Amino acid sequence: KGEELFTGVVPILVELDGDVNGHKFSVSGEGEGDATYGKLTLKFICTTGKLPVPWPTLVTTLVQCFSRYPDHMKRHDFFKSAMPEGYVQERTIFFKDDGNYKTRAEVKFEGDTLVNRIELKGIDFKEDGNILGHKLEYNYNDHQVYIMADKQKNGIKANFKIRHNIEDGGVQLADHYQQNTPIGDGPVLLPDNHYLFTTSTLSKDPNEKRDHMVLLEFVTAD
Repeated sequence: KGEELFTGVVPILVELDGDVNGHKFSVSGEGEGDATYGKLTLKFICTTGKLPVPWPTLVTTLVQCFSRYPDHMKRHDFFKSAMPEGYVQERTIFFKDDGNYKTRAEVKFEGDTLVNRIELKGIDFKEDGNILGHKLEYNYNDHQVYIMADKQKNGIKANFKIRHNIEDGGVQLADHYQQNTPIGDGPVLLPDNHYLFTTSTLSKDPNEKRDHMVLLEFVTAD
């Protein structure tokens, strides 16, 4: 299917153009994903200077087509079946007591690479908030995601919460709203509702002088 394109190790390119309170920036990313394991290995550079926001606020925004699916729900795999043409992923991310992110992204094959391209627009942030002020720990608290089919739009929708640890205590709620629609016209499998479970570990490349983020991840559905 499109699922056939994920049977081996696939390389991933991630490119991000972003603007948060008029602070423009660019993130690029590359690595591999192996869906038989729901494994991702990826490194991100801010290619414009310093990242104007904490890295763990871009993890969600920076590939659910790599989740491992059981054989009994191979077919409820919308993400893989929209390949190679891909899908649009849109989100509104609400940071409690602060501004909000708006993102549009196209995940699609380009040659043999899985490409995730992102427009990120962020407005209304406080300049000494936990975000612009860089007051967030470099670690992640993942959260499951409930995938709901959207028959009208032919894709999926989901709303989940992510909790970011605040330096010195506390938690910064990030309210996620997400809809995906396919880009092609090729009949696409619409899933039954189901969960994506993710585990993310952030680290650093001791040799990398630019502002970066090393990301290892597993995601699996059930």
